[PDB]
Amino acid sequence: DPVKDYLKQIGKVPLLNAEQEVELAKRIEAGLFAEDKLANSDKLAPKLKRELEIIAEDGRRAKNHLLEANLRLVVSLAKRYTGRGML
DNA sequence: GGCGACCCGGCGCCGCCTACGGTCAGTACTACGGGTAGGGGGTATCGGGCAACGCGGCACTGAACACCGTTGTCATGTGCCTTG
Repeated sequence: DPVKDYLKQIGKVPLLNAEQEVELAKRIEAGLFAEDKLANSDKLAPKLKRELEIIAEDGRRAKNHLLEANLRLVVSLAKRYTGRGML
């Protein structure tokens, strides 16, 4: 029962291709640099800090895009490795 | 619109003790890295075997006194003989 609901929760999400995934990774590194700059104790402009924060949030969104995409692969591997004592 | 069915869920039960019962289940890997409980030797502290040194009864060096016992001792008193 619950696994059916989790597979439903996976539902339909956009699968990832080479161009989409590499663009997402580019946004990820952009956001990582943005939060790096934010974490620096040096004073930064307020609007600049908000720009860095929003790109970091967009990178987080990209992260969840990758994870929600590859839930299907990880459950495939789980099927490969299940039935040996753990749930 | 509340009844009504019906439909389903949902549970809940189905009686009391007694002898023994036979077994087995599939698809990573290396690699490092720390860090240890175990292997060692050497040292400080506590835990055993022979004498220790008390006591006590009495016992003796008997010594030195004490307790009767004794024959020492004797200046001093009766009895006979000689003279007033």
